[PDB]
Amino acid sequence: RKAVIKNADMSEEMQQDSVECATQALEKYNIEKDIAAHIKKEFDKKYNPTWHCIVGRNFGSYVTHETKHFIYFYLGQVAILLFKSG
Amino acid sequence: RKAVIKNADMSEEMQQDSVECATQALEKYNIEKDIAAHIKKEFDKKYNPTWHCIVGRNFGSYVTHETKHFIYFYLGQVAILLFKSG
Amino acid sequence: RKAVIKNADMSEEMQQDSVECATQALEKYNIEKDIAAHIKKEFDKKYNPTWHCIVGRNFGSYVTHETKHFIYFYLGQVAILLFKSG
Amino acid sequence: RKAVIKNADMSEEMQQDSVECATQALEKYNIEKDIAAHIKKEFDKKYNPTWHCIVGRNFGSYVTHETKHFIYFYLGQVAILLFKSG
Amino acid sequence: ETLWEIAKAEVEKRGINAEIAEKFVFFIGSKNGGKTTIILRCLDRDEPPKPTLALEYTYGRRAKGHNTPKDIAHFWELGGGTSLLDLISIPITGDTLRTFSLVLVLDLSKPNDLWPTMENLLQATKSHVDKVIMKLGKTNAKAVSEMRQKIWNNMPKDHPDHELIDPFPVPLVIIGSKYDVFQDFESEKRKVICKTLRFVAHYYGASLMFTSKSEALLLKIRGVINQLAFGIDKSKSICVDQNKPLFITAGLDSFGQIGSPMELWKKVYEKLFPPKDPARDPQYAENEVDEMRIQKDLELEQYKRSSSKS
Amino acid sequence: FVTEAMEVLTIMPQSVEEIGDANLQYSKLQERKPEILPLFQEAEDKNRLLRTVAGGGLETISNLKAKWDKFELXXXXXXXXXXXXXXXXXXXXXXX
Amino acid sequence: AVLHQHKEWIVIGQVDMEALVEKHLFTVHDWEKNFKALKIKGKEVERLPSAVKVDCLNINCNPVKTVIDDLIQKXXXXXXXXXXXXXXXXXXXXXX
Amino acid sequence: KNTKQAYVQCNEDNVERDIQTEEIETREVWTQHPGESTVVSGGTSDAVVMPK
Repeated sequence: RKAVIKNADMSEEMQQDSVECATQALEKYNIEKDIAAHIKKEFDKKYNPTWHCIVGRNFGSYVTHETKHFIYFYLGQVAILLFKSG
Repeated sequence: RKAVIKNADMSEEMQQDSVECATQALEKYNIEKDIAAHIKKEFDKKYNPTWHCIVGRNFGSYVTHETKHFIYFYLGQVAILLFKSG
Repeated sequence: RKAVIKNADMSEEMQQDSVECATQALEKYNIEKDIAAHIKKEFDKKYNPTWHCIVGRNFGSYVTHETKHFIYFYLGQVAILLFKSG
Repeated sequence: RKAVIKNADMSEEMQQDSVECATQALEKYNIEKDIAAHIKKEFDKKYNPTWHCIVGRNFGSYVTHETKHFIYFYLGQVAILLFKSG
Repeated sequence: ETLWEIAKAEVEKRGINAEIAEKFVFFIGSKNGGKTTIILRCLDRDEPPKPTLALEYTYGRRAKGHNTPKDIAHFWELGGGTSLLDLISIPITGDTLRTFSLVLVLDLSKPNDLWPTMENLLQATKSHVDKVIMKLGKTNAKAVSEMRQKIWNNMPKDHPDHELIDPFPVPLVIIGSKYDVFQDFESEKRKVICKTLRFVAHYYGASLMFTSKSEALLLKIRGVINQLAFGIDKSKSICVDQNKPLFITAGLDSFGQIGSPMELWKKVYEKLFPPKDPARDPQYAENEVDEMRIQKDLELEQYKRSSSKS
Repeated sequence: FVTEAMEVLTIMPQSVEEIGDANLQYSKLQERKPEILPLFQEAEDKNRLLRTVAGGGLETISNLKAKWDKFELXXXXXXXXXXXXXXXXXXXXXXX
Repeated sequence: AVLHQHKEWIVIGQVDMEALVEKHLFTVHDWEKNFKALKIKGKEVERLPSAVKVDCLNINCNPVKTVIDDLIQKXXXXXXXXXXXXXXXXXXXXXX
Repeated sequence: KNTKQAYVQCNEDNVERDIQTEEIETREVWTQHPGESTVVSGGTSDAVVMPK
């Protein structure tokens, strides 16, 4: 579950929170639906809605995000996309 | 390939366009990010922004969507999540 | 020789085809690894990858399979396990 | 339960872990299905799913694995096939 | 005494219309016309299509949502001018005509070879269903009167019921097949073909639909005639103007609009296209053919002597 | 439980003198749900077996789970909203 | 045809009968007619073949024989139950 | 605004199966070419004499 951030448009504090939050989610939950749900909810609470989270091993996406609220990173072999929109 | 709809909160017309658009995207593109991009762009044009699309073989998501703008379906073994938010 | 299906979570068409394919494999090959290889390869071609096949007289297994793609049957005294996963 | 590894595409640390895990499995469980099940579950927990295990004295297989996650070895007269796929 | 009369009265009274008595449908078409693919997809199967047909049987199952009543639908199909009455006459009996309907599928591949094909098949089936209404000696013909009076007053919803241009006492829906080739015909031919399809729709009072992916009416209308299996009529507008898609709601297809009888038929018919050794004698063998001859005769003669009433 | 709770919760965040009793039902629902909510996990724990033996014929269970997800998240959201609104309205209207 | 005969020979709905027997049955003459016919139906169901063989298909009808036998047995029991009720009740009413 | 929360899981189900083959029944048996009337045996009525 080593963390490597590939791309972000996000403050350093939110970037760190994303990694730590996703790391906790990945330790606790086995199924991506639950990992994503954990991560999303923590951001809605702390950084206001509306957050979206996608977690997985094989996907591509094309999304629209709010400036300064985007990160894409891996934990081991699993990619996490975390951003605000709406 | 064969379209199988698992979830939808969406009008019948938009559901059919989701499949048709993904079908063309999957035929035209090999890379997931480009397949997703094709699908998203087509919806923004016909049904107004802001749409988001994720296409892949292995992922989970937890997202917030606009009412009547959510579908999840497969084309063969490839899953497509298509929704509006913003 | 006589095919006896003990377990299956599989359509009737794939069930009969699995037996037919294993029957030909057993007629053509003596070595289990080669019998399995014949059965596996034929299924990947007809029903898309990814199949796995185990052939033998003495074993236990614990596997995870896709829904509607699992069969376990005998040809005489030889057991054949065939399923999709991946 | 002397171990002899015939083929592996696996790190050395996981190779040793597999042998020790299977060795304990045979000490603890009498029936191949339960031996296989124990071994499979231990890898899903430590090395992520989806693992599959075959345990027995008489079988052949033809399978597809993810790179760096395959081992085939004996413990005495009992063969154990352990790989990740899906 | 009265205990059995009541027990009998209720099991007899109820049980016609868990699920109500199911209907079944026969598919008129041509050989390798793509009909099998449509049927297998409508039944939600993944099976490869078979080109040939020899009175094939298949079925499907639907649920309702409050439970699974096991709504079973039976299907029969036959393609091409092969053993038409020998096979069509078998699954169709007057006693079950009420629950029997027809569907016609048109292979757009060869409209020229198709018109004499579908005509002969339609004549064979129409003649049969027309007779069985009383061929059985059905003295209690009230059902026969109901069937003809209902069918022949469902299409002329608004148009004056001047005449029954072609008495057709069974429901029909018409669909094409493999329309992907239709766009490749000459524009003049596509128009005359479209008129021909619409013409037949009028005579039989059968709605018409296109074949595509977004065109969900194809599955639905089949369900409609198949005992509402996939919904209700859902009447849409006719597409006589666009002529790009094909669609007709039976009842709105007046000749004056779709053609714009014999004269209209003559026009499209003539314009589109008017030109519409097992013996093994030179061979010799002694033991092979003698023994086969003997065995052939002995078995066949025994089967004839069985005097089956079939 | 979650369905009926949502219906009454939907009228609690308002500041209206006709329902100046509904705060009591609000507290009750908060105190009750810790006992009712585990039914969902218990259903899943048993589901592990039903899935296998019933051949996947669990359409009713799946549909209900999906409905619960909505009601719980929706219900939970309403509860947060009602509490917040009641707390906000109480501060807002006492002052007024 | 035979599938219907199995449903027609012996009614399988078998609606409740307690009201009918308690209201218009159990006089000396009328009851002997009803009960002899019941015993006869018992003799009949004992002859329902356990299977029917045709040129292609074999249908097992042993489960049918069992149920239709129980159904006849049930009517006699119901009649016995009803008789033991009417006799008890009428003396009490008239005592009142 | 009227929005809804939802989620999807590609791996909608993961069905596990256990498989076990049967055992083979074997016995130990003696044989010998040179010997007594009873060749080999697995590891008092005497009504046998009466007929003669």
